[PDB]
Amino acid sequence: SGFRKMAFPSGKVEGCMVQVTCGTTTLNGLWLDDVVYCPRHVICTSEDMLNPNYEDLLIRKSNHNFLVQAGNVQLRVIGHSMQNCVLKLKVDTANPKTPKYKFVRIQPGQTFSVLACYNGSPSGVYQCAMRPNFTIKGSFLNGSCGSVGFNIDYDCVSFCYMHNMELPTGVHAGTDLEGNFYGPFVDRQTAQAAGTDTTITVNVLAWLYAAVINGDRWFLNRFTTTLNDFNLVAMKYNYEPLTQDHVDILGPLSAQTGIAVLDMCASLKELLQNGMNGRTILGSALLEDEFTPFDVVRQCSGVT
Amino acid sequence: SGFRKMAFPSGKVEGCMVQVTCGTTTLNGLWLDDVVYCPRHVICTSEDMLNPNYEDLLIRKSNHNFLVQAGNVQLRVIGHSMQNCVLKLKVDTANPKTPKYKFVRIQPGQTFSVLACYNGSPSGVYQCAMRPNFTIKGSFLNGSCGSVGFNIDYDCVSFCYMHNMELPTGVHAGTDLEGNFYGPFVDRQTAQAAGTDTTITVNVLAWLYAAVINGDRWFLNRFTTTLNDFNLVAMKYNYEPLTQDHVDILGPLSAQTGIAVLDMCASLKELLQNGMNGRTILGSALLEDEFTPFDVVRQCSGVTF
Repeated sequence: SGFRKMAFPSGKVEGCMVQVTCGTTTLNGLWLDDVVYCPRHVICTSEDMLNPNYEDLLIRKSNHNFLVQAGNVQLRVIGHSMQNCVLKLKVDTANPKTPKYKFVRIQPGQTFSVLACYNGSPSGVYQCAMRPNFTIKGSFLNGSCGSVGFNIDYDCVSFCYMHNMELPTGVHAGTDLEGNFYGPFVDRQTAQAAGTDTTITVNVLAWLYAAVINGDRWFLNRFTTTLNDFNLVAMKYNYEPLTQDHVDILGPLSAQTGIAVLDMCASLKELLQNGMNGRTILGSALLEDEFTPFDVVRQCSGVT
Repeated sequence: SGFRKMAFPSGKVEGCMVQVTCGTTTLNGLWLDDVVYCPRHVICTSEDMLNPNYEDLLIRKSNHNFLVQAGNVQLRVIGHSMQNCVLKLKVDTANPKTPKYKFVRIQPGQTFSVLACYNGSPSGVYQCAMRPNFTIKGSFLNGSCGSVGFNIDYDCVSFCYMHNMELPTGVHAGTDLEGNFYGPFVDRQTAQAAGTDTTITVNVLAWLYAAVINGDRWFLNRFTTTLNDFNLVAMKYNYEPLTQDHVDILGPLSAQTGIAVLDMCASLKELLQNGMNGRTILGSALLEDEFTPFDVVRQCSGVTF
């Protein structure tokens, strides 16, 4: 028993991380088959970043201007193409450590593991949620750009995130592996509004189920509610509205614990209206929204 | 910027995890050079665990009673020895994925990464603190026994923990890789007192420094305090007493932020006396004690490997 914010084992991703250098600028790349993926702002100086014309900047560059190092091995770049906000560097060698992999665009509310890297070398691994406003609250210092987010389904790595920038607010924005930003962000150093963020309601309910399973039951009340009644309270506290799709996803946790989803909603409603009175749930003094229903099921059934 | 509870990259450890089976019982083993390490209670049935004589139980077993599988490959066991609460199974093949490694006994308050495994297959990775009472608050289901805790210093994996048992209270106890339990625990299914836990004061101060560095500064006061004055408040709130050794370890974070350790102590004192008034520090509504001063420095300076 017990419940922890758990990342996927990072081994399969560690073997794909490389260093990409273009003039002064060094960041991280993802080496899969004979292609290296990295943020296109590798081609920018600190001045360029204020208002870059990426097409014009990339034209000034040739294959030999891209230094790609896999640990101590230097890769030979035989091609370069821009796809949205990512650069695809064709190299002469297939990565022998290429795992079975997919590129996926994740939905807001979904979670993934980040392997934070500097100069193509792994620093650490942690589990993130994509916020409803398409930002992440990561740990990303200078040089962390090109660090990737992923899920693992047995043998298959689903790459969903490549770190691109820190907004002035200190929150993080990135792209899928086709180089399309999550949210309304562009790769230039301007002030950019992230939307109003909201709490991921289905994740909070999943974590309350995790709590009951591990024997934290104090918050279970004598009340029930309707989807409509609950959603009026959700709106007031900046929680995502709960849909029948969400109720359906919580079904297995409902079945295990014998607490109907709407009964757990009534518990959450009372927590929102009355706060927690300085009590804790699974060692947290606030409501946690970075566990999906699938995350709770994985951990509470020991999937490998 | 930003601050997260970060585990070490688990790649070097993943390649060392194997499945060990002895009759009915299956758990995880650590394959380094030509030796597999696992908890000795692999040789026990659920009945044996109530009051096991490990010497007598191990004598009933030979090399061929130990099934060791590395993914899909089966290893040949040519030797078995009991060292404290761990079994060392000598195998005919050196692990070609053996990293540079050390066995270290960690101190209470120190942190490490756990690779939670089932049937010799990695499930997930997370950062733990060894509690002052030598327990850990992990996530460990049936079959997680033999899962290991580690730190990485560039190329070298320091194995410090092997998961052994869940206490009736749902907290976790384990051994070093020489099989010596952390704390007063034994490998039998009895009621065992963990004894009073305390908050790791030096870790809370380190995390307050992490907070200042990342721009959370609301808790900073101009009140100050003495080691003696602070430790009277520490005792009242079940915090470890702060020593000069602890002040010295926080020195670099003090130097970076320009906040003297005793000033940060006065901020912590008011947080303890007055609570946080429903505010958050680095997205937490309570005081976090599972980051060491070295953890904060590593993350706030981007150390790799």
